Amino acid sequence: AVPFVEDWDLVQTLGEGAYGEVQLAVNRVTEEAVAVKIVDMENIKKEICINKMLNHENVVKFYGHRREGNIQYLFLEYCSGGELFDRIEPDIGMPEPDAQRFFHQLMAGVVYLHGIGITHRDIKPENLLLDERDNLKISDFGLATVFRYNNRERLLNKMCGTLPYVAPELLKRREFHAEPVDVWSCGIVLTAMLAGELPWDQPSDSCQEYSDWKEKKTYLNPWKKIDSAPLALLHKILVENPSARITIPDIKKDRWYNKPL
Ligand SMILES: Cc1cc2n[nH]c(=O)n2c2ccc(-c3cccc(O)c3)cc12
Repeated sequence: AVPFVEDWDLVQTLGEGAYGEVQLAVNRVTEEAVAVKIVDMENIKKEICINKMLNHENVVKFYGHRREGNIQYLFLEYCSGGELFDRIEPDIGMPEPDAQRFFHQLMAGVVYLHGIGITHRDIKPENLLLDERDNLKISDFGLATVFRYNNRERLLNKMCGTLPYVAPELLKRREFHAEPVDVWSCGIVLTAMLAGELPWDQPSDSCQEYSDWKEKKTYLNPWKKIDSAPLALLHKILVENPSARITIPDIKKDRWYNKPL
């Protein structure tokens, strides 16, 4: 918007994606900050619709949108704590208590989304932002979709996620349940938080690092950097068969999950 840019300074780019970028906008008079996602016409049509459904403390707030020619402008909560990735020291991760707290907040967000029949489909640290009190905020619903209509689930079939975070059934099954896919990527996020590295390029047979995990070689990186209490949870999350994979209600029963640190 031309009138918007007259009163709001587009200060800097917060991030760049495939079909555009997110910018920090600051009102010159009030100094209010908002994030402006600019998309040259990710599924932007469904993104807006899904964003309109969301209302939760661990999801990036959606203020509104408008079209200006062929460009779509989405107005989002500015998360001034930045990205989760920037709390992860490469090859080291972060303190276990910090990882635990973020993971609880991630579960809170995912439980909310799943409760209203929405799957994010691209959970990774780049899409987990932080507010000014370091509260985790799930971000970017460009790949999200509805997997439950009222109380009626449907299987999904789309392989749109970032490969290191994708569940193995996406490489093996034509159709699959939404919830265990998101649970899997949450486990990859937890691994990154605790070890500062991703375990594999992809969870395929042909990927050696995935084979090593399947064969319980937890004396190798990244696993050897992870305490056995949180590793025990990862053992239940990063289960190949999505039908045998831990569900979020059972994650809430895990010893490490509930361990005071
Ligand atoms: C840093 C940041 C703050 C923010 N506040 N509100 C928002 O939508 N964002 C963001 C939205 C997106 C991204 C982004 C984008 C691409 C890659 C990547 O790694 C990060 C960062 C932010």
